[PDB]
Amino acid sequence: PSPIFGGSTGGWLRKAQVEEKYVITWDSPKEQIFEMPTGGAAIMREGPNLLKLARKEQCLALGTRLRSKYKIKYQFYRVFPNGEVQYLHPKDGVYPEKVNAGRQGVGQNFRSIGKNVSPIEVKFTGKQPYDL
Amino acid sequence: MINLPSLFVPLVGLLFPAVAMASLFLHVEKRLL
Amino acid sequence: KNVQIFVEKDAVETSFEKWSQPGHFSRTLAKGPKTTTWIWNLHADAHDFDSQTNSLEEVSRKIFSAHFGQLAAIFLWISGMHFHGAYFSNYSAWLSDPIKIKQSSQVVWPIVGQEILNADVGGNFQGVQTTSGWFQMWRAEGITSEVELYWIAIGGLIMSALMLFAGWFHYHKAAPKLEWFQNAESMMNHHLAGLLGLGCLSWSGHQIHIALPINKLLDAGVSPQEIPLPHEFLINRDLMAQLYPSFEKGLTPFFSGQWGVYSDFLTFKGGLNPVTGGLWLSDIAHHHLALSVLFIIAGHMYRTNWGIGHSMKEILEAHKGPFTGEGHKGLYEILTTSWHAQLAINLAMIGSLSIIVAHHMYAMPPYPYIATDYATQLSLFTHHMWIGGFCVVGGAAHGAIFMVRDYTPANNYNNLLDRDLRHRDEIISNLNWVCIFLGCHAFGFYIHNDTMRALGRPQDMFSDKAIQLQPIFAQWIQNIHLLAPGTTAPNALATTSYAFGGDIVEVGGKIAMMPIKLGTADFMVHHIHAFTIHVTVLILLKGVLYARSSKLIPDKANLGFRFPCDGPGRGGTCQSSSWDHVFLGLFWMYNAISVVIFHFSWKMQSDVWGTVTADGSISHITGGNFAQSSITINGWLRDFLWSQASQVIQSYGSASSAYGLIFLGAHFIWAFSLMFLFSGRGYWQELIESIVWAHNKLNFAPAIQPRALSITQGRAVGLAHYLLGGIGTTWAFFLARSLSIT
Amino acid sequence: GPKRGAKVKILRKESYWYKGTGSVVAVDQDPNTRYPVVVRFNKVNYANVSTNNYALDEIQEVE
Amino acid sequence: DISGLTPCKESKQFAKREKQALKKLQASLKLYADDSAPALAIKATMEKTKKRFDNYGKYGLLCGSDGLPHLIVSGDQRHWGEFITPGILFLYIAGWIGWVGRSYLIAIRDEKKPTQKEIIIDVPLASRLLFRGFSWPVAAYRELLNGELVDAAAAAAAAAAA
Amino acid sequence: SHSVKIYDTCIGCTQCVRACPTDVLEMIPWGGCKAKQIASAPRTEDCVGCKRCESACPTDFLSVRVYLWHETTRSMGLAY
Amino acid sequence: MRDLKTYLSVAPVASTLWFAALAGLLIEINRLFPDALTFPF
Amino acid sequence: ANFIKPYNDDPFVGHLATPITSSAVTRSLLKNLPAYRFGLTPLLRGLEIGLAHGYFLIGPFFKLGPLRNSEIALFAGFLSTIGLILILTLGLTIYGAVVFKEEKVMSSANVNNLQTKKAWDQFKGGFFVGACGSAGFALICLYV
Ligand code: CLA
Ligand code: CLA
Ligand code: CLA
Ligand code: CLA
Ligand code: CLA
Ligand code: CLA
Ligand SMILES: CC1=C(/C=C/C(C)=C/C=C/C(C)=C/C=C/C=C(C)/C=C/C=C(C)/C=C/C2=C(C)CCCC2(C)C)C(C)(C)CCC1
Ligand SMILES: CC1=C(/C=C/C(C)=C/C=C/C(C)=C/C=C/C=C(C)/C=C/C=C(C)/C=C/C2=C(C)CCCC2(C)C)C(C)(C)CCC1
Ligand SMILES: CC1=C(C/C=C(\C)CCC[C@H](C)CCC[C@H](C)CCCC(C)C)C(=O)c2ccccc2C1=O
Ligand code: SF4
Ligand code: SF4
Repeated sequence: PSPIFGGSTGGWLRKAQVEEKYVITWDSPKEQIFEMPTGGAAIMREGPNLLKLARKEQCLALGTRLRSKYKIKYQFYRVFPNGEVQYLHPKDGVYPEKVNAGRQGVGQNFRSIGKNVSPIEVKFTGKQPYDL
Repeated sequence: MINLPSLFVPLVGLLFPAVAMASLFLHVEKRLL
Repeated sequence: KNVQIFVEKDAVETSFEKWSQPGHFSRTLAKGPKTTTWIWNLHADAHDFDSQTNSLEEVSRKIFSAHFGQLAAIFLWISGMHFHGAYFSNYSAWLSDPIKIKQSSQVVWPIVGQEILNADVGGNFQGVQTTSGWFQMWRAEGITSEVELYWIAIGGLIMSALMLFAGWFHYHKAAPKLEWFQNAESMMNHHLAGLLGLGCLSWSGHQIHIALPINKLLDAGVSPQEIPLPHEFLINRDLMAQLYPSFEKGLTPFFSGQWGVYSDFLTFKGGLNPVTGGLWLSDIAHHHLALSVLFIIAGHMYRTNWGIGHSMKEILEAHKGPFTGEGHKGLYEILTTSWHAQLAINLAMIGSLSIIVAHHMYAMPPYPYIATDYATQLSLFTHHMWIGGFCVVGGAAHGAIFMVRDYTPANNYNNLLDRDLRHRDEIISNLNWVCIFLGCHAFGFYIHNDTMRALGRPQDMFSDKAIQLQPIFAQWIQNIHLLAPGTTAPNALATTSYAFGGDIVEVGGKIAMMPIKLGTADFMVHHIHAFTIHVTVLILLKGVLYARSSKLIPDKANLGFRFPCDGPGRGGTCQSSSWDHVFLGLFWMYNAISVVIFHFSWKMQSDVWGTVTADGSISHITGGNFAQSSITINGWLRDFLWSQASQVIQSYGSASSAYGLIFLGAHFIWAFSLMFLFSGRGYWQELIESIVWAHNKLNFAPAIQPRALSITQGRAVGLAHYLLGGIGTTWAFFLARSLSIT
Repeated sequence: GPKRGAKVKILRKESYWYKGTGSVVAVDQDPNTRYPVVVRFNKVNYANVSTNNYALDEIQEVE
Repeated sequence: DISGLTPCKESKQFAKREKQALKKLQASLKLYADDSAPALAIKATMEKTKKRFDNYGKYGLLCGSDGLPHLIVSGDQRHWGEFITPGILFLYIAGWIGWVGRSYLIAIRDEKKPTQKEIIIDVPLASRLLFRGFSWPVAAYRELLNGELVDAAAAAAAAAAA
Repeated sequence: SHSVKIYDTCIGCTQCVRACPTDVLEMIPWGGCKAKQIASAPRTEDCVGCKRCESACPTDFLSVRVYLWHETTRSMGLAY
Repeated sequence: MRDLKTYLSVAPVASTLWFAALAGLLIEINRLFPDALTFPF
Repeated sequence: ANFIKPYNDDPFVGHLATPITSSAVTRSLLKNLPAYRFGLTPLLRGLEIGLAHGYFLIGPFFKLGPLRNSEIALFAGFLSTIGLILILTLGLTIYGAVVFKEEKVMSSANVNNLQTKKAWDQFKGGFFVGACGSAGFALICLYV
């Protein structure tokens, strides 16, 4: 279910079949023209749409344009060369901008920023001042 | 001797760098080392 | 009827209220200043009318009235010049002997020892030598008196006030609607037939009745005084038939279709006037007549209110091939709903035109007594090369402003615009190669010559004595133009220019024109020209094609036209915006045009310009050093830049000592630019914080907080000083060099 | 501590307004908030922000 | 004298400069008729030039072997007119501007919109302030030994370091 | 990969999460501020390092912070 | 005309009037008392 | 009519099928060049390639040489073609010494593959024979 497009030279490279490639799925109620992140234009097909891209940003940039410009909503996948797929956006079905009970704290310092140690204190260690 | 500069300068100027650029290339592109 | 007049009455009240509130035009600046960045934003956004309102009608009204303001400043400029020519010039003394009297229309006041700038020019007159060619242009019009220049100056002031009034009238009192502006087919018919067609007709009318017979008497040797008033040429046919004996027929051979009776004033002789060294006025009168018929006929190609004619829309939409897909569909909405797309064409055309104009005025000099004034020839040529250079890149800037703001994908499915964006990696990578191919070859020819010569091996250099690179294609074309009079142009008496070969024209012992032979030193330089244009196009083209997105930034269009970067991740994002592409390409245009004017200044001085004596012994200015001194960089550095610098550096104590000061002043400004271009903002803002502290310590600080110049702005400052200092240093070097050899 | 409307001096060192004065607007009575005090300023910082949250031990009272 | 310099009225090379500067303008004067505007302008220029050499001769300046005037800034009181007296003059005008400009910022500070009065000057107020800096050495001295010239150390924001 | 740390001065106004162009940050439950939510950096390996999150943070000094780290193909931002 | 007066009080207009009056101040003094290297006059 | 479509009916792949990329001329021409011909030992692939390159690399050395105007203009330049081929071969040795990996299992059912360490070595030695031999062949063809 790929959208209507005449092709372009700004698509995927070897990295796709050798390193991870990304696909994005969305559902549209009607046929409308949208801008390609690597290409100028394309007509989306009513029903489910499937697009393959080369970067997570390119996929997420299309989502942003699909969101506040068309009122529609999508899923990102990471595809490996062997065939294993990963589910990325949204992580738990709920968007990262909205709090969801069940999420946890990652990478949080429990103090303000002026409270980091001097670099001379962590001398000859394999760390850094912001990892204490 | 008085015949030495016509022996060393091609060796130092053309030969030594071609071996040294070849050696570093193999070292820089070698995965487990 | 589809073409009508729609005007809104009393649209904007005229009060001094907004004058007292700077930044009223935008939503963010109207709150007032908090930091000093606000002062800078005030100026950068003042003419950005598109970002002030959302209505296309209100943007169009602002543009229209601003055009009246731009023209009113041009009329004031023209009215000044004529005023200076009438009260602070030596025009009369020049008219009596235009071979010995130098030209001047500016006089300086004596206040700090600066009177030395009033040169001893001639005709009991002291002033600054001006090189704009006002004098030569006045002679060709048949001026001959200061009284006549005074009327042009009063008429220029009246026209200037009429423009000021029209711009105020069309923005406040009679503001025309959006429907009026969107009439392309009407507008084209009026500019072709009315502005260009009737402009050439009336001008031709002035040339036949006023400019032609006065010039004939000036050329024969009659003093200005004995020449009658211009209006007396309009009344007595007796005076007109003595000079051109076909006025005895009157206007009857025009309506009988016997136009060959007028071969007295509608010539096709070619060449130049042996007396003045300019083009034959009789050829120029024929030139404007043939133009004006062409322009008036061309202003009937579009359909307005009567069925007949072409609609611009059905033309473009018919052009589609099996490689182009939809072809030209959509280019109407584009070019009738966006002012940026219009300037992008227009500035590219007007800039190309000014380059074209400069190439045709040195080869076929149209004014009398201008071809031997080498200071005017050199000044006028470079000027149009610079104005052409800036306007060309300015077209590419608006092409990229269009892609960011006015471009929409839904309006362009599968058309030529959509398709260029689709293989944009292919246009850029192929151009990229052509650039690496042209630079290694054209510039490597000079390196080879630099090293071969230094190693004591001139037998192996690319030269006219070693391995020749003869420009055989351009030499072939020269022969065609030389043999053209009689054969290909059977009614032409002489060649269009004497550059393609022919005879040597001389006025006052100085050479006006000569054949310009092309050898291998020519050939090598033409590729440098090729090469620097291809690189400039590589930066500007890339800026337009990647204005909306790239593999690097997929949402570049949301960031805008001019943003500094997208941060220090993804490697380096500096100068990714399409504004920064315009910024880089400005340095190339500079590089390209500098080599053009260097090539022109040296080739003319080596192989054309000079004096003569008995038996045609030509002595050139630099003595023919062009074939064996410009093939190496050392030759360009030692014979062009070092040798010809002697005037500007030894100008002290003389009347051209202002050129020596501006020479140093522009070397200073150019170096001053490098402080802005090499550094960046966060070193300067920390520097300001220690300074602010010394103020806070003394109980005082400005409430408008001092902030370093922004990233984008610090680049635009460094570029404006780079151009000012660079172009200026050359400006001072060119005039003090050419005033001494003229 | 301060009240609403009190004029304080910022004692945070990495704040833009260290050793500078300004006016308390709201004090969160709930002590679970770590920085309960909204303090407003008349001069902006480098990000053009006019206010910030602080703790009670980071502000001094002027009189 | 100082540095082996000679006074300009007794320098043989300063006198030669005077002659050659006049000779250059006289040889330019000969190409014009006597009543015309270029002859009256160059005649006025040679008067200005001749008065420039006379002025220096009695000035009391020092010349070198180059024939040009030199200036002495050791602090000698005999060459005061060269640096001291125009120095005291500049200090009076430069300290007048800085004092008056500072009075303005301090005045419009206690206000709703101080920034509004820096882009759009309150001219009646500014005009008043500009002429109050005629006695600045007394006004800058009253505030130094008051406490209103320099602020305290706990009023200046400082970089994290110190 | 890059390192993104989140300090306690976070007032939980979700503006960093809305600015991230590669979905690195998210909002989680927290009981230390009015909004009872703190930013978190669970996927720092998609972090390209463009610092858009810090341009969006209203606190002084910033609550979110990006530190340069070893570069992979993902943080280099390569499409090849 | 209290709005034209506020327009004449804006910083760039006041700067050009102040400078025009001050450049012409220096030009006039250099017209009557020229060539003053030092006080000697 | 349309003469431009996505390569292999994959619109999102970053390639375009044009008459320069995939037309009948460019298909049959590229399929018969020695770097892509079916039925060639990697020695033979390198031989041919070398046979066609060493022959024209001769030209610019013999004509625009430092000793082009001497009685030993042909010798001067032929020697310098051999020196050019020695540099190119040296780039072929080092490239294959690093791009390909040695094989553990003696298992080898495709001895014909070019993109391997063993075959690249054969491909490299065939280039050197064919390029020195074609350098010598027009040494004979120009000595006339
Ligand atoms: C010729 C080129 C040039 C010039 C003129 C300067 C000038 C300056 N740089 Mg520099 N800079 C340059 C190249 C140059 N830069 C380059 C290539 C780099 C590498 C990127 C830098 C990097 C750099 C840095 C990092 C620093 C400087 C600093 C300075 C300042 C030194 C203080 C000073 O000299 O005050 C004199 C001011 C001038 C010479 C500017 C010209 C002013 C003119 C108009 C005065 C005219 C004379 C007289 C006063 C006329 C009276 C005025 C009239 C109204 C009465 C000054 C603004 C430092 C600074 O800003 O500290 C204060 C600083 O930290 N620059
Ligand atoms: C025959 C009719 C005619 C003529 C001569 C012009 C001429 C012009 N138009 Mg224009 N225009 C026309 C019809 C015409 N228009 C119509 C019908 C429309 C509506 C579709 C427009 C819409 C239009 C727009 C939207 C704009 C112009 C602009 C311009 C100016 C282009 C700048 C230039 O080359 O300056 C050359 C300047 C001169 C030659 C000086 C001439 C000055 C005045 C106007 C004299 C002309 C009046 C009259 C014909 C003279 C009679 C001569 C007398 C001896 C008999 C130019 C003055 C642009 C501009 O600058 O606007 C101000 C612009 O933005 N036009
Ligand atoms: C007909 C010509 C034309 C027109 C109408 C415009 C119009 C516009 N351009 Mg544009 N442009 C042009 C030619 C033109 N340009 C050319 C030739 C170039 C290439 C140099 C550009 C490059 C360009 C860029 C790169 C940008 C624009 C922008 C803009 C827009 C806002 C401009 C503004 O507010 O500036 C206000 C005007 C000024 C601040 C004046 C400053 C001018 C310089 C610094 C001073 C010149 C020095 C002086 C001549 C000599 C000094 C001597 C010294 C001794 C004093 C506006 C739509 C900007 C935009 O946002 O687009 C929407 C933008 O980013 N243009
Ligand atoms: C003298 C200074 C200088 C030089 C040499 C270059 C060189 C180049 N710039 Mg430029 N550039 C400069 C200043 C300079 N720049 C400045 C000041 C700026 C700031 C505005 C820029 C901004 C800039 C941009 C924005 C762009 C360039 C581009 C280019 C490239 C043009 C392609 C080409 O022909 O390369 C060929 C190399 C040369 C012409 C120089 C050397 C020629 C040699 C001698 C011949 C061949 C040698 C051989 C290959 C090696 C043998 C020698 C070795 C064994 C020792 C080239 C690498 C463009 C580019 O990359 O497009 C392709 C481009 O887009 N530059
Ligand atoms: C790129 C610019 C350039 C060019 C064209 C030349 C040209 C030349 N140099 Mg050189 N030279 C250059 C830059 C350049 N130089 C620079 C920058 C330096 C300074 C370091 C020197 C220093 C230098 C020295 C010291 C000497 C030369 C010499 C020579 C000559 C012979 C070189 C030779 O045999 O090479 C070998 C040439 C080749 C292998 C040619 C390969 C190119 C082929 C023809 C490309 C074919 C493309 C093809 C059309 C693609 C389509 C294929 C399709 C149809 C299938 C020749 C005239 C020598 C001499 O005596 O001069 C007379 C010499 O001693 N050069
Ligand atoms: C510093 C070291 C160095 C030395 C010793 C040389 C030596 C030489 N160069 Mg060279 N060169 C160098 C650096 C050096 N180069 C660099 C850095 C550059 C780039 C800027 C160049 C660019 C250059 C050019 C462009 C040219 C030379 C040429 C020459 C030859 C001199 C002209 C002559 O009479 O030969 C005439 C040559 C002969 C009579 C036959 C010589 C044949 C050689 C010796 C065969 C070597 C075979 C062997 C397999 C090489 C293996 C190389 C590698 C494995 C180490 C000579 C062999 C010229 C040349 O090659 O002449 C053809 C020439 O055109 N040089
Ligand atoms: C330099 C200058 C100036 C001046 C100018 C002038 C002086 C102008 C003039 C102009 C003119 C003076 C024009 C005229 C015009 C005319 C015309 C253009 C006519 C035409 C006509 C016709 C076209 C006719 C037709 C017909 C016929 C033929 C037949 C039938 C009938 C009829 C009628 C239809 C000014 C001041 C502005 C400013 C500054 C500069
Ligand atoms: C220009 C052109 C073209 C192209 C062409 C070409 C590119 C060609 C090439 C050609 C070539 C490039 C050739 C080659 C040849 C080679 C040869 C002919 C070789 C031979 C060799 C031999 C025979 C052998 C040797 C040997 C050996 C190996 C061993 C030892 C012994 C000997 C010595 C015997 C075309 C068609 C597209 C089109 C038109 C234009
Ligand atoms: C010097 C410099 C500054 C400092 C420059 C500043 C802060 C602008 C100062 C402009 C003044 C305030 C305008 C008035 C000009 C002078 C007061 C008068 C000079 C003119 C003479 C002819 C008298 C930057 O802010 C900057 C930012 C980004 C990249 C590079 C740089 C950079 O190089
Ligand atoms: S550095 Fe950039 S990509 Fe990474 S979390 Fe911040 S905004 Fe997102
Ligand atoms: S880090 Fe900044 S943007 Fe993110 S939640 Fe906290 S205050 Fe909001």
